Amino acid sequence: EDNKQFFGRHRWVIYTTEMNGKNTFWDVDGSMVPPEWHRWLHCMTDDP
Amino acid sequence: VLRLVMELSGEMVRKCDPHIGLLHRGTEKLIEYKTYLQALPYFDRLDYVSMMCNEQAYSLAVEKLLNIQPPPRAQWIRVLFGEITRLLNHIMAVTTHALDIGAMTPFFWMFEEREKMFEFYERVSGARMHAAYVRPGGVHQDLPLGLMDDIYEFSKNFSLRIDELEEMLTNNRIWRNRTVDIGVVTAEDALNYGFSGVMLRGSGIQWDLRKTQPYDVYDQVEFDVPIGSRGDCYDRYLCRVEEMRQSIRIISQCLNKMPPGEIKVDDAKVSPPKRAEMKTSMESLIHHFKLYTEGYQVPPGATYTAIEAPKGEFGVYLVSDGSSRPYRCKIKAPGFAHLAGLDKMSKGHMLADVVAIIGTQDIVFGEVDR
Amino acid sequence: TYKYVNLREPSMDMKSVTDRAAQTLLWTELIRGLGMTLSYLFREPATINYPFEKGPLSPRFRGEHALRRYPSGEERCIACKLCEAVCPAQAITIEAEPRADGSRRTTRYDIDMTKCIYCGFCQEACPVDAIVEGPNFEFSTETHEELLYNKEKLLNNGDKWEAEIAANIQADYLYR
Amino acid sequence: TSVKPIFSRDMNEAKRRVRELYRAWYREVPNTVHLFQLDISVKQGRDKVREMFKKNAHVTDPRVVDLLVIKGKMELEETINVWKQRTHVMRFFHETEAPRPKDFLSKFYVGHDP
Amino acid sequence: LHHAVIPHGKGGRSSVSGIVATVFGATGFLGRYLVNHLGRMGSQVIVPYRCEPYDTMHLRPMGDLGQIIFMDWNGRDKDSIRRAVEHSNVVINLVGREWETKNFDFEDVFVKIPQAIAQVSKEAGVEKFIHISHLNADIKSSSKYLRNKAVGEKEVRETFPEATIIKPADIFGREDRFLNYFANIRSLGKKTVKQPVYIVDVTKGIINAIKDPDARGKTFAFVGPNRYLLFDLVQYVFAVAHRPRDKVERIHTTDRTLPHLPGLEDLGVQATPLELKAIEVLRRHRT
Amino acid sequence: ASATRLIQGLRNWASGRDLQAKLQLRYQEISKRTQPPPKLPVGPSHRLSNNYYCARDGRREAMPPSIVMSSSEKKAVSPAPPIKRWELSQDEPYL
Amino acid sequence: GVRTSPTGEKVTHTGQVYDDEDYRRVRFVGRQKEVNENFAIDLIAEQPVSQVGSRVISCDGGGGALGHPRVYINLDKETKTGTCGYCGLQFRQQH
Amino acid sequence: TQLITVDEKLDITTLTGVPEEHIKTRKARIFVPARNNMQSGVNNTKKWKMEFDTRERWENPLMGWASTADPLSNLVLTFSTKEDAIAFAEKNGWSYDVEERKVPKPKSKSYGANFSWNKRTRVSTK
Amino acid sequence: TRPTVRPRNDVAHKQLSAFGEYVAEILPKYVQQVQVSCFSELEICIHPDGVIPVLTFLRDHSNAQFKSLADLTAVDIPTRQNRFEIVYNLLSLRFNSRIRVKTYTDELTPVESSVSVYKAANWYEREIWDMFGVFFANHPDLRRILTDYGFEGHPFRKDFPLSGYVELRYDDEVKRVVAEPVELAQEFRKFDLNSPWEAFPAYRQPPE
Amino acid sequence: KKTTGLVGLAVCETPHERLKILYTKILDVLGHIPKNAAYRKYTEQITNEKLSIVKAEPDVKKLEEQLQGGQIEEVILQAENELSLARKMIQWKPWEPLVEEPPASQWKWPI
Ligand SMILES: NC(=O)C1=CN([C@@H]2O[C@H](COP(=O)(O)OP(=O)(O)OC[C@H]3O[C@@H](n4cnc5c(N)ncnc54)[C@H](OP(=O)(O)O)[C@@H]3O)[C@@H](O)[C@H]2O)C=CC1
Ligand code: SF4
Ligand code: SF4
Ligand SMILES: [Zn+2]
Repeated sequence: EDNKQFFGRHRWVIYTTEMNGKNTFWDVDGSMVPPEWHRWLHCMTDDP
Repeated sequence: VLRLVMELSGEMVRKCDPHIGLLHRGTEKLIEYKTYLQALPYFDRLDYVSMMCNEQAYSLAVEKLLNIQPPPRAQWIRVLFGEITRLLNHIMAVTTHALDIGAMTPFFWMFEEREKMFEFYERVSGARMHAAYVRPGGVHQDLPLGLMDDIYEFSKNFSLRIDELEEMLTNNRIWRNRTVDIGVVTAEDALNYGFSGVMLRGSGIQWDLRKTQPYDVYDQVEFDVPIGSRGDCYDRYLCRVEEMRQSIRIISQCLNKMPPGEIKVDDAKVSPPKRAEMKTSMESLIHHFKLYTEGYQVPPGATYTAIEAPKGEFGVYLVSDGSSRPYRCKIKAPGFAHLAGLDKMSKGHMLADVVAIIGTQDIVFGEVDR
Repeated sequence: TYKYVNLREPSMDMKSVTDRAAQTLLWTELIRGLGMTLSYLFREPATINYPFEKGPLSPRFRGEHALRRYPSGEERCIACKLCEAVCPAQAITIEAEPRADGSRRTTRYDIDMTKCIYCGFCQEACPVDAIVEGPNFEFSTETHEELLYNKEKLLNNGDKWEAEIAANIQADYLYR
Repeated sequence: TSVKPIFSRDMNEAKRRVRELYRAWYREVPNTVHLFQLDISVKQGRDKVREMFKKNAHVTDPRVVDLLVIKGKMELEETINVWKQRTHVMRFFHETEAPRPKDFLSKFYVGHDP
Repeated sequence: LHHAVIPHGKGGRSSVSGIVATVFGATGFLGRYLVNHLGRMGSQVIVPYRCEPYDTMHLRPMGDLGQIIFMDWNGRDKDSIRRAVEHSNVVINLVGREWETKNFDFEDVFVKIPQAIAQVSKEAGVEKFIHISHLNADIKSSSKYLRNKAVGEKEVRETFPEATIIKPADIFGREDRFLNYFANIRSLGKKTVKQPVYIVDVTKGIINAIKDPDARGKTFAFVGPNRYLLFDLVQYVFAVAHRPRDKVERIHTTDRTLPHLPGLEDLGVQATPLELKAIEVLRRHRT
Repeated sequence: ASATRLIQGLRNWASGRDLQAKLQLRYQEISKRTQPPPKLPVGPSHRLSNNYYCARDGRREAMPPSIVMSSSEKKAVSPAPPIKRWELSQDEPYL
Repeated sequence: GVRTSPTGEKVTHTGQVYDDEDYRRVRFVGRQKEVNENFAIDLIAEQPVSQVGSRVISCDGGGGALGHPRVYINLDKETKTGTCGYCGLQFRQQH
Repeated sequence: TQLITVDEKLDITTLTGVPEEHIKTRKARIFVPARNNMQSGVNNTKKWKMEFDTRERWENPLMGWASTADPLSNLVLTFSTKEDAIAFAEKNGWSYDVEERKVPKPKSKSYGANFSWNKRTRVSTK
Repeated sequence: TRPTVRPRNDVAHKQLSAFGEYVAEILPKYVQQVQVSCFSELEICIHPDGVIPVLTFLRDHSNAQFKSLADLTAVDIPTRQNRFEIVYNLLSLRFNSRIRVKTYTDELTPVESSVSVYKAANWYEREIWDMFGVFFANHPDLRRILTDYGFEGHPFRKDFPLSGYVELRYDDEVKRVVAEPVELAQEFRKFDLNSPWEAFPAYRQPPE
Repeated sequence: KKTTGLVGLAVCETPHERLKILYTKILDVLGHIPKNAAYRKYTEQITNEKLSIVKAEPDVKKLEEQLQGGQIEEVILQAENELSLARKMIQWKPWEPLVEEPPASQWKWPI
């Protein structure tokens, strides 16, 4: 989470590999985030 | 997408028949086989670029038949979103005119602006575009706290961005030389062929439904509708631009004089009661239940009303047997009325000018089809 | 009250007509348009890096069609058919049976996601707020069979998360 | 009980207009099979044209015969232009069976249609 | 039989018909038209495929909403094919390539494939197994293709004895091999008697034989009405097209009649001759 | 923002409108979310002892339409009086 | 907390499973028949039946305006438990 | 302009466009809709509803639904009188059955005779 | 009454009443009804012969301009010997008033083609010819708008059901899109929602 | 004036005598019409009231603000149009009584 950039570049995820065992170093997907971080990430709030 | 069959002497014309009806969807029959509150999104999305003035017209049709005045805070919020929809539809008309004529980038600048307006629709109703949100009998589920500052900041920034659009185009020499010579509209033909809206504002005679017949609190905001001079496409373009500017001024006065009145009517047989009294009453659950099963009964009669959508006289004609279903609705479409005179607009020009004529009247064909 | 455009005349002073002729011969305001476009060239672009920076939303987005259930309890629905009555697409299809507990329940509860126009009438019509327009909008379905949800797909969609939906409803139970 | 007729007074002008329309449809078919690039010989098309004329051969109200003249003339205009594509002209035919017969026995093995 | 297996009401497009058909092959020509007529009938068709799903994607939406089903198989494992034909009413064997691959000859496709799938289908217990062959595929010489089809006929008649052996003549349609091969040539001139038959009559014969009862055991052969010289047919092809080793031996073998076993007259359908449908299909000549 | 002064001056020189002032990239006045919860006021009902639904029953006040016709008269009036002609607004007219 | 069919797959909370002479089992081939494996019948029995020390009591369901509306249920059955139709949970009385 | 006009029947089944099977096979029923007995209200009376006979509605085996090949199954036409009902049904072509209207017969109920003396009418509870 | 109810303006009611009485008394040849609603928008109910004289009189005459023409819809009503209703809508540019010219018509006898006096009714007449069957006499071009070409049946009638009689699908046998008789995927439950108990006492029609 | 606000309307130069000969033709063609109607009465009334407005006006703007119909030449246009309907109302016999009634079960709305 950064504040020095504009509204839309506050919060960004970086995915790790093998979170399901599927070799996700490449081909990152949507819905690879758990839902409380889906509330936080879409800027519906200010609390992590 | 339209079909056009033009019979032409070369790089010229003789006749031009717009074959349309391709986007036909059975809307009138489908509204006949439903209730009022169920069939509201039909009137939300038959016209699709304008998205809240169509709802405002159908809500005023049902309210004008049902004899219920909404509370005044709902009226001022409805005025604010009507001006947002007017601003959005005129700026899309300008930018799709520009993109079909060439002129790549101001399309994208003003669609960044329209992305912010879809963000405002998201924060208010929740959906991206098709906010149902306007029940007949007042506006439902008022705006959350922390919005008017955003609207005010947008108003300042969009005033600067529309001035920078007027910097970009508008005294550009070759866009002017593209569209000055083409598409005159005789005032006799402007009244016979049934033109409406921006065509009437541009082609001479002074005519605004908003200033003449106040369908809501518009008589208490101070603005001036622009008039055309020579009945002409550059002149009609400048008319659209100053209608956008006066929409900004109406947003300013509306944010100045907002009352803290109420969301919906206090008529629990017409609008559903709110959730807390619904959980703890008896008549609130009874009214909720029968209002969402049957729909509220509507007295018999045939009403007509019409407001100024940004394309023109959006007319809705309700025919109601005494029941909970509309017996027959019908829609008078400004796009249909504008497209009716394509011969008398393109009697003496060529096909690029025909594309300019299709541009200078904001066709969408969701509405031109009824 | 009106304010109409284009009523002047081109001037007869030699300075004004030679300024207009200089605009004609010298491509001037074309170059001023180039200057405006370069002034928007040197801005920073407002693109969001999509799979890492997702877009902004609302507390009341209308998404996923997930059911809910009671705190440490059973299913929240009743099969009272109010959502099926209000559904304008008529995508809701309910068949009810009561179970051995005595309380009334269901058997079949199908949403045609093909037909669903995503209004909010079934969100606002449920007297116990069982069916809720979910948070996220990521469906992206290969086959045509998978866009026909059963009660078990809705309950697994509402048990993969409720704390999100509980957070949204606890945020905005006061407006609706 | 006064009714304004459309075109005709008695059945004479009705018969005259409908045989004129049949003459136009007779001289209109090979242009269509040459233009739309159909897949059917001239004989079969003319036989289904005369079949569709013989289907409604028992209506005697002259208003109704005039209104069917108007229907056929509208379709003749929109087929003599290149508006109605290959799909509609093939849609006049019925090659996509539907072989549903009119026995009693085969209507009994596929039931609920007496 | 359980419910939702009996027919219901009218025909096709979610009007549930009776049969549940598992079709082998069904990527190419005749399987595609047969799946189209079963989708017109409104049944459930289990099509398995080994190839890329793009091809079954282009032949996908012919069935209704989720009626036909796609699955996977191979020419090596009995267990995957048994998994494919676990629950089915009928099964049709339409498989075969007209050239040897690197991994499969005409050996073991016509030889190994119908024995294995007929074995596991008899172990599953299905009805009306319909197996294709060609007309006049005897034991005799000049074609590994024809002698392996003779071996396959002997196999399907030997094991699972109540199998419907079917055979058409040289069949033509929109994506034919031999008629479009005569169109896409260059040349030589010889004599051969031959009959073609248009493809919709053959597949309507197959669907009538698969839904009409008690026709099992009796092998069928589809007979065109014309039955004339190959050289006149090739001159007809060049005339309508406006332009004046294994496959060429398989078309210069012969086509003779086997009139003892019946055709379409015990089935009740029009057999369409070459003229109408050939003028229909012979587009794409000069201008 | 997040730029040096040289390219800032080039932006404000290519378009002399002071682009640094308002730029449509908001950083500060994004509305601070997780707002306090509202308490919605209720308007001209829940007023006890006077809210009579017999009074404000505008639905039942729907009169049937009054009919005038069938199957030295000083008259010939217009439907509404003619509309008074407008004027140029004082706020920047033309020319 | 699920059963398992004699065919070898999972049944639902409703006894809807197939016979051996069907084909929707063969359209279940290759892709998993989903079932919510946390039922609703057995979650009632894990709840403590509250023993409220009054006569006729109330029920809302964990939160005002978040749940089901007020139902006031009676506890006069001297050996049977009063059951909320909404909640599905029982009560007793102890004077 | 007051022309030749004949005064006869109508044959609009050629112009309504619906094919022959749905014209001549299905039979209309003109009925007054009876009172839904769990309520007691005859506002739902006073109209003549025309409906058609129902036909097959099988089970769509993918969702457990009720599909049908019946476009005419879901009509109802509300009429004001039986005379124009029969006139319309004979105008538009299809065969039909007409029933008649049944009303509540006026009784003579009285509380004072419900509290009688030497008759067997006696409420025995109130 | 004073909140939550839209008031009515009896000034405009008296004005439209006097104007409609004026028009009815000066055109006796074709006038049957001049009815005024509660919300004061005039309705004039007319025999289907004087369409062209009433429109030429209502375009001009300088006591009522009404240059503006809007919609025309002929809403289909059974249990009438003459079924359909042509609803012209007329708007004055000078006066700010709306009059609904309802002339009645039957299934077959034409009304007299208002395109000759109002140029905005061209596609209106063509469209209502396609959707209903109301013929227009001595009109230049009558084609099908808002339907398919090979389609027919005039679908905004009440005899035409909600689902059409056709259903398109592509097939590879004949390599094109063909029409079959309709096969629904769900029943389209037409619910019973007509509740009893007479919500409007002021509209009780006198029974038989 | 010079080039008024409308678009398809070329301005005039002598409005007064043109309008006066127009209204004399209005009164004459009304003079063809039978006296027993009421149309003659009401059109004679309104047109002689407007003529009496014009006889007291040698100006332009005071004529445009005593008489409505802005600005000027739409009055001449609708005068020509009213002359056109006068010519048409020699025909069409509108003073004559009603043509045959509707069947009286029709205009009763709520069905
Ligand atoms: N003249 C004619 O055309 C006649 C043809 N026939 C028969 O009709 C059938 C269809 O004809 P045609 O046009 O050639 O269509 P195909 O040759 O495409 O049909 C054969 C099927 O088998 C599949 N297949 C190919 N190689 C193998 C393999 N090694 N193992 C398993 N499956 C394989 C094919 O592709 P995929 O793997 O993608 O499924 C296809 O689905 C053939 O069996 C042919 O013998 C009979 C009489 C006359
Ligand atoms: S409205 Fe709510 S409780 Fe009623 S059937 Fe729908 S989801 Fe269930
Ligand atoms: S959002 Fe609308 S269409 Fe979707 S299920 Fe709910 S009520 Fe039906
Ligand atoms: Zn409870």
